[PDB]
Amino acid sequence: SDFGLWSPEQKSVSKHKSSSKIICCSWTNDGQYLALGMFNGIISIRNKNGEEKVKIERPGGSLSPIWSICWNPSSRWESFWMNRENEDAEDVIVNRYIQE
Amino acid sequence: RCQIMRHENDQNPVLIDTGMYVVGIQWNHMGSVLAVAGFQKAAMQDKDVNIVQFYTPFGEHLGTLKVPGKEISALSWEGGGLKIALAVDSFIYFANIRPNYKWGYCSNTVVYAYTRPDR
Repeated sequence: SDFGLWSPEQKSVSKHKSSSKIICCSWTNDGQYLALGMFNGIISIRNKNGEEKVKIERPGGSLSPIWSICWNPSSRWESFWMNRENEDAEDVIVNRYIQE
Repeated sequence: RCQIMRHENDQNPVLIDTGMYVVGIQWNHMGSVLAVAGFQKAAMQDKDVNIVQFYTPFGEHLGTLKVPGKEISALSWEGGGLKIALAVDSFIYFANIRPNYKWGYCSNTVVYAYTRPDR
């Protein structure tokens, strides 16, 4: 029922609500919308803050569960993060919890 | 400090310490030279001298040009890349500049080479 967005090492998570079982999820190629597919045969489109902007229903509804979806990689952003040569990593004593 | 990237989130860019107080930077029209305008503390004085330092895109130092006046304010290349205008203390100087072209002459053929907009 619920999908839990958060950005790196902030102290909280947006446990935001859904109409239906949320089977599969995929970010837009520019990062600005998270699109969700539902067991109810609907795909819906949510912005990076979690507001819902667009819906499509497959004619038949829950007859046709959406078991996976994928945004096409074909835009300028695919080389973004394709230039790294960092030689070291983060390290921590013991595993923490993130609240709410 | 200066930093030259391949794209807006290149996390392994070219790193440069110019060793001077920088006021501004400009590529030449062909993108083959970066000019850096600034001033450096003079070697025997509590006084600053105006300099332009020229760099390759890969951060190798091509040369240094001094200019007379209180401060260099700003920097800009001619559209042909054969002059650079230096705004300094109510004057504009113009440095002539003689490119190190990829060229040579052999048996009454001239060989000249250039980068292209479309290759």
